[PDB]
Amino acid sequence: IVGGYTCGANTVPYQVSLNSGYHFCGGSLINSQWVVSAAHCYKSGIQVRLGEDNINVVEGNEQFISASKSIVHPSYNSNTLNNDIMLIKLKSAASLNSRVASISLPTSCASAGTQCLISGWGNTKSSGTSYPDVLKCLKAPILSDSSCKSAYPGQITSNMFCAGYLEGGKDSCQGDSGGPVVCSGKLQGIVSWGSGCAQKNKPGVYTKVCNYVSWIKQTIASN
Amino acid sequence: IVGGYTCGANTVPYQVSLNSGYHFCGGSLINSQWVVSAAHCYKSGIQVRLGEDNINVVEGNEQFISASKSIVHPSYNSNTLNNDIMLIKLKSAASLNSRVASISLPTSCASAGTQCLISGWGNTKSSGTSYPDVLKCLKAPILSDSSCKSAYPGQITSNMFCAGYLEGGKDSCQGDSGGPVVCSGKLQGIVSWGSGCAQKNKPGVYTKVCNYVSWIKQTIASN
Amino acid sequence: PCCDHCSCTKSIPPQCRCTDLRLDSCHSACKSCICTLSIPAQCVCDDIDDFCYEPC
Ligand SMILES: [Ca+2]
Ligand SMILES: [Ca+2]
Ligand SMILES: [Cl-]
Ligand SMILES: [Cl-]
Ligand code: NA
Repeated sequence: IVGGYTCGANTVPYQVSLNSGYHFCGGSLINSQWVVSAAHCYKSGIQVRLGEDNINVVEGNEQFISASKSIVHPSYNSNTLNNDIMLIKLKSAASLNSRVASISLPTSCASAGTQCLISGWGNTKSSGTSYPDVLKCLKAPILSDSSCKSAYPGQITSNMFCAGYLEGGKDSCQGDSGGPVVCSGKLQGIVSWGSGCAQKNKPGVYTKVCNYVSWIKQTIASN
Repeated sequence: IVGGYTCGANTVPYQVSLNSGYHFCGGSLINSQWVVSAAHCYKSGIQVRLGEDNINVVEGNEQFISASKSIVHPSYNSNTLNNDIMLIKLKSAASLNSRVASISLPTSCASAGTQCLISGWGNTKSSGTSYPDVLKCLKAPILSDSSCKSAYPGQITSNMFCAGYLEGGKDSCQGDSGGPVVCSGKLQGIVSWGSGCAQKNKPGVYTKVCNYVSWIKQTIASN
Repeated sequence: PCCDHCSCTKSIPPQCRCTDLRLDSCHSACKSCICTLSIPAQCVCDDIDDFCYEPC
């Protein structure tokens, strides 16, 4: 997260860290046994870490649960990043409390201009490299589909939306992938891709979650 | 056209050569005033050359008509080559005869396995460069959507289809772009793109014309 | 600046694009670089040239 702020310990109780020896992506807890992340974050041997603030210090509220199964979307396009969504099932159900809580799936898509909360442990610098240890937060509006395609001509699909500021300065960055974009208490976006971080005319692109509620519900009900 | 044969003079009376000082693309005559080509073939100062066989000798059946207007498809994507179709209006109506005739638009989309005729003045070598002067023809079947996407994972849209042979040896090549793919007397495809020419598991990709009959009809009716 | 999967249009000149996915792919030999925000990042170059680079 570039140009954001420190969330505060466990103020984003649905934010999870995906660990394979190190934090490589974020994720969103949707129930006690399932996490939503980005399909491009897929790798074997994922450990889901819930209740995290400082990812480098055990602070007493963490839950480390190994993944039993990862399910990349059946139409995930690694060339264009279309359908960049992945489901992760936990080997054991997490203990839902105040610091570990699920986030609701959307019943309707969000409109342009809606303020959303983007969080993650990604790089905090637009030019350089500095990785935080506590969770960083960012309030960013959803940009119109027209301006999103205007920023990335020929690369935006109906399953992606842009969020942030065309003047740059505030954006998600390397390490934030798979993380949540929550608008009005609903998980509307997944940190997907971009061109650099916090660059002018290069806002972050996010997986449009509201187009996958049907596939998410049926998949977890059968797995 | 690689691995094809000499069509014979004016045996493809809808085949067009697009000239801007030289042959750079092909096209298909759909009525006396309109030519269908590929959107990536767009350039200014197009001259439409009908009735051509040998494109370097005036043989007595040609008609050279300047383009009055070019209309790239409103959703053409130069990055993904989706909606790679373009309409070219002739400055004056061509006189239709046996050697200059229009090709019918499709009423329904062609199915996989249908043998089609592909023609053009493109390169005839898969590893090398030798451009012919008379028109070359190639009979090639339409490949299934699955095998087309299998050849180019993450790049075949619903507006494209593959045609040719997965073993290679027969394909379209540089210079055939915008040219016709005619199946059962209907213009079903436009020579679009590929990975090399006549390569194993790299068949030619073509614009699925049947998804554009509505746009083609309304555009020429209002231009 | 190699490239293993090169797709070109069949025009004169051809319009070619490299579809390689690399963990850096953001050379100065790439004008438009697109990366995922993961660790490592998966980057693609959507530049359009009239040629294809040698393989890797
Ligand atoms: Ca911790
Ligand atoms: Ca001639
Ligand atoms: Cl070629
Ligand atoms: Cl339209
Ligand atoms: Na006319």
